[PDB]
Amino acid sequence: AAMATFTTEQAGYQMQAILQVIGYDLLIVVTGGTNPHIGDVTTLTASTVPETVKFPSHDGRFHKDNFISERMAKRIQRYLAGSCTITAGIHVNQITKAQIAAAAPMTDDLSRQIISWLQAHPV
Amino acid sequence: AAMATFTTEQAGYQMQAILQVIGYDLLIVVTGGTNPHIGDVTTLTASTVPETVKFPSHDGRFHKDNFISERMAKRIQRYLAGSCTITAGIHVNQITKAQIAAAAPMTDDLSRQIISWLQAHPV
Ligand code: NA
Ligand code: NA
Ligand code: NA
Ligand code: NA
Repeated sequence: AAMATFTTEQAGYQMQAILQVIGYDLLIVVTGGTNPHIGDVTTLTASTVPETVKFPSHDGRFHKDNFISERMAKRIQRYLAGSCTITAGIHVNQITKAQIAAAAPMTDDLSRQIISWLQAHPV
Repeated sequence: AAMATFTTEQAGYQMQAILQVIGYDLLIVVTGGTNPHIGDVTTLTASTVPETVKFPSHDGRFHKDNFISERMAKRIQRYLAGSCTITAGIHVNQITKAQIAAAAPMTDDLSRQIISWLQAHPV
C-alpha cells in the first residue's frame, strides 16, 4: 503493498514520488530539490478532467511553473482504479536552464515507475 | 518531527488523521470506518478561502456528506504557516444515525490534537 517510493535524478537534482494506496484511491506526493513543499494539487479519476489547485508561492518570489502534478496526472490517468490526488513542490535554489529542462523527463520517469508499480500491485 | 498520527473512536468506529509536514506546508490524510478511501480534498492557506474537491462515490451508491475535510480545514486554518491539503474518506458499512452524528465531534477531536501538535512543533 500500500506504499511505495520512487526517485530520479537528472542534471544534478533529485525528484521523488511517494505513493499511498487508500482503498481504491491514490495519493502521490511529489517533491524535489533543496526545498520540498506543496505548491500544486491535482485531482482526477480515470474518467474526469483533471483539475489543479495552485497555492501562492512557497517563498514569495516568482518561479516558473513546470506543471508537474498536471504532467504526472496526464501520464497515469488511464491506469486509475479510483480517485487520485497528486501534490507537487520542487525547488532548486537558483535553478539553471538545464535543470528546468530536466523537470519534464524526470516527471515522466517517476510516472513510468508508478505505472509499473500499479500494474504489479492491482488495487 | 515531520510526521504524526492522531486517532479517535466514538460510537464504535475509529477515525484517523495522518499529518506530514513538507517545508512549511501540511498534508493531512483523514480516514475512518471499515473502508478508508479518498472522497474529498480540501485545500487552503491561512489567508485564502478553502476549496474542496468531491470525487464520485467510492462505491457508486449514495452516502450523506459529513463535510469532514472542510470541517477540519475550518478548525485549523488560523494555525497554518503555509499551504494545507486535507483528504477525507470515511465509510462505515450500514452506518447508524448515532455514528453519523459522531462524525462532527470526532473531526473536532482530531483537529484539536493536530492544533496542539502544530503548536508543539512550529514549522
Ligand atoms: Na527506486
Ligand atoms: Na506555483
Ligand atoms: Na494518539
Ligand atoms: Na462525497
